Amino acid sequence: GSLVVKSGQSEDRQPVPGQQMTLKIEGDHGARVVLVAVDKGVFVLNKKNKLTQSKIWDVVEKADIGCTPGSGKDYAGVFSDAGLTFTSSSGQQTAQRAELQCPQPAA
Amino acid sequence: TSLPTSNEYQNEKLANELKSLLDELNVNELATGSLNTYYKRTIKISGQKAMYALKSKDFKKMSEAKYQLQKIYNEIDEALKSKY
Repeated sequence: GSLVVKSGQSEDRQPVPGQQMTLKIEGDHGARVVLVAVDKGVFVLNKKNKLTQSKIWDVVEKADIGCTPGSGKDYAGVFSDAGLTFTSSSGQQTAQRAELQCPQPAA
Repeated sequence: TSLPTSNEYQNEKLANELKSLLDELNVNELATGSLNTYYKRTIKISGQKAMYALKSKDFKKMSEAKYQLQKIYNEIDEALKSKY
C-alpha cells in the first residue's frame, strides 16, 4: 500500500504544549491503522529493535527457499536452485531436496 | 464641544474592545471547567494579560492581549461545539 502521516496544519510551526493540531492520514481505502506517539529521548536512550518495513522484507528474504541468483549446472539444477520442482511423464525430474535451508557457501 | 483629538479616540476604541471580552471572561473561565485542562491552563494565563493591559493602558499589551484572548475564545467556542 502507501500509508503517509503528515501535518494537517500548514502554519503555526512549533505549536504550544497542549495545543490542538490536526493529524492528516492518507492511506489505502479499507485499511486499519494503529498509532503510537513517543518522545525521541526514549530512542536516544535505546533505539534498538525498532520495527520498520525494510526489516519486514528482510525477514521475508531470509525465509526465501531459492538459494542462487539464477542459472544452474543443468535444467534440473536451474529449478532446484530457484526453488522449483519438476517431474515429467517421460522421466526427467528435479533433484531430491530434503533440507529446508539453503546450502552454505564456502566463504 | 471640541471633537476628540487624534489618538484619544483610537485608544478608547482599543479599551472598549478589551472591556467587551473581559465581561465574559468569568463566563469563559467557567466554560473551560467542563473542558480539558489545556483550555483551563491557557485562559487563566491569557486572562491576566488582558486584565493588566486595561488598567495599565499600555498600547503594546492591549493590542497583544486583545488578539490573544480572542484566540482562546475561538478555541473554547470550537471546543463547546465539538463536545456538544
